[PDB]
Amino acid sequence: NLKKYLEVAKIAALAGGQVLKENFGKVKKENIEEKGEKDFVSYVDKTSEERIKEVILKFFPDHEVVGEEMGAEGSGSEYRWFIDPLDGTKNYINGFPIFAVSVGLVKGEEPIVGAVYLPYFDKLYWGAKGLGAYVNGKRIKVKDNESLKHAGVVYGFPSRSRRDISIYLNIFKDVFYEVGSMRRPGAAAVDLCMVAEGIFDGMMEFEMKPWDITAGLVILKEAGGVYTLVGEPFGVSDIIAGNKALHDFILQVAKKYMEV
Amino acid sequence: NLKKYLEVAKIAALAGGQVLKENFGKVKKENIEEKGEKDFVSYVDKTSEERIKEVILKFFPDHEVVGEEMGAEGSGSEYRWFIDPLDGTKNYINGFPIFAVSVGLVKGEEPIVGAVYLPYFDKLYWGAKGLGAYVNGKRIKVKDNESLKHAGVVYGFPSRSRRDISIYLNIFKDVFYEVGSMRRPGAAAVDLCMVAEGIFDGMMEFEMKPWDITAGLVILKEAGGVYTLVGEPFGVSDIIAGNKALHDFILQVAKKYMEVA
Ligand SMILES: [Mg+2]
Ligand SMILES: [Mg+2]
Ligand SMILES: [Mg+2]
Ligand SMILES: [Mg+2]
Repeated sequence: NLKKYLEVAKIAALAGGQVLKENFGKVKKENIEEKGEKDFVSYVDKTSEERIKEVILKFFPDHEVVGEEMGAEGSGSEYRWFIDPLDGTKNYINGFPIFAVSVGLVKGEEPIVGAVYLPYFDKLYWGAKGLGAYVNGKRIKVKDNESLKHAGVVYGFPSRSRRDISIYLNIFKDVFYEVGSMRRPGAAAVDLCMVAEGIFDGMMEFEMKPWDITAGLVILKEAGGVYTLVGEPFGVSDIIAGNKALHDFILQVAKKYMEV
Repeated sequence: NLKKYLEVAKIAALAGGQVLKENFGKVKKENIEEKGEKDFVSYVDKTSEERIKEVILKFFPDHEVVGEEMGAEGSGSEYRWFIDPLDGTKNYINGFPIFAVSVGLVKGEEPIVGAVYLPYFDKLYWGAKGLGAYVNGKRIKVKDNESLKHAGVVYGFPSRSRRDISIYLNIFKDVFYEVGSMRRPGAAAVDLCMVAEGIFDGMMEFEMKPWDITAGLVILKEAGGVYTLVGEPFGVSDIIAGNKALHDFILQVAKKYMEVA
C-alpha cells in the first residue's frame, strides 16, 4: 500500500532537486531575502517547493502538502506531506555542497514514507514503513558500534535560538568529551540519512521544524535507528537519534540540561 | 624555481591519495591504533606517508620530510616538507568523505608550495608563492564579502585540549551569534582550501600541528586570504584565517579570551 506513495516521494524530491542543480552557484546577494533574524531564502527554495508540491498533488490531489517556504495546501487530509525544498540553504548559497531536498509523508501522526535527495552527489535516500531504507537502491543500516571513543556524532543548533545558547554548549561539551568526533555539516535531513547509512553513530539537532526531519525519521527507523523527539511534533522540536547506544548516551546527557 | 617543487608536491599528494582511495571503507576496529587520549591511526595513514615521502626524496634527496605518523627524515635542509598523509582520519574511518592528503614545502620559515588532495572527490588544490592558487587547474580566490550575517566560518578544536574547553566555547559562541553559519567538517587542510576557494569567508582552528596547515597556508595566501598563526609554528599553533574582514573579526573575538600576540 505504500509503494506508490514512496515512488512519488522520490520523483517529487528529484523534481525539486533539479531546480537546485540548475541554480547552484548562481544565487547572489541581490536574490537573498531575509527571514527572521538570521534565515535566508531565495527564488531557488521557493521554485523547488512549487515543483515538489505540484508533483505530489497531481498524483494525490486530496493530500495535504506542507512546505517550509509557502506553507500548507490542502483541505484537511490524514495524509500530510512535509517538504523542505532546500535543506542547507546557507551551505547552498556559499557553494558548500551539503544540501538536500526532503520529502516526507505522515499518515495521521506516523511518518510512513521518506525521500531525501542530495543533488550535488546524486544520492537519493529513501524508505517506507516495513519496506526498508536505501541509498540509490543499496540497502542501508545503522552502525553497530557501542564504543563512545569510536563514535561519530553529527550535531546542529541555531544561532539566535529559543533556548539559551549555554544549554546547547553544555550538551555539546559533555558529548564532545566522550565521543571520537563531532561534526556540524549544516543540513539536518542529511545528518539523519548519514546516521541511517551507518556513517555516524548518533545525532542531536535542536529547534527543528517538521519538514526538517519527517523524511529522515522514516529512513532512520527503517535502517534500525532509534530517536527521541522533544517538544511538539508539528511545531518546533528537538531530535536525538542514533543507534541504540549513542541515542541513549546523548539523551542521558541532554537530560541534565533540558527536560526531554 | 618553484615549478618543479610544485609539480612534485602534486605527484606526492596523488601517490598518498591513491592509498586512501584503495582502502576507503576497509579500516576495521582491528586495524585502529590509539595514539594518545582520543587520536586514531591505521596502516592507511602510515602507508600513505611512506609513499609521499618516497616520492619527495626521490626527486629531492637532500630535502627534509616531516610526517605526522613517522616523523622526520633528512639531514638538515633549508627545504622542509610537512606532510599529513590523511587529514580527517576519524572521518575516513567512519566513511564521511571529507578527508585529504596535505603536502607543503617551507623554505626556512616561509611556506612556498602546497598541494592538498581530496581523494574521494578527486579535487587537487595547489599553489606556490607568486604563481597563484588553483583547484584542478581552475584559478581560485577568497570571497569578497564583508557582511557578517552573510559569512560562513569553518571551525575546529580538539576534544582533549591543552586549553580549557571554555575558551573555545566562548570564541565559538561570540562568532556564532554574528555570522550566517558555522560549520565543522573535520579536516583542517580542507577548511583552509574551502576558504581559498571562496566557499567560506573565515576559519578558526585550534591546536594545529605544522603538517595540518602548511600546504593550505600557501594556497590561502595565493588566493588572497590572510591569516594569523598563534603559538609556535613548528609546534602546536592556532590559525585564524579568512578574507580580510572575517580574519579581522574572528581575531578580535579571540583576543578577548586568549593571547593572540
Ligand atoms: Mg529549507
Ligand atoms: Mg531545513
Ligand atoms: Mg593526519
Ligand atoms: Mg591533520
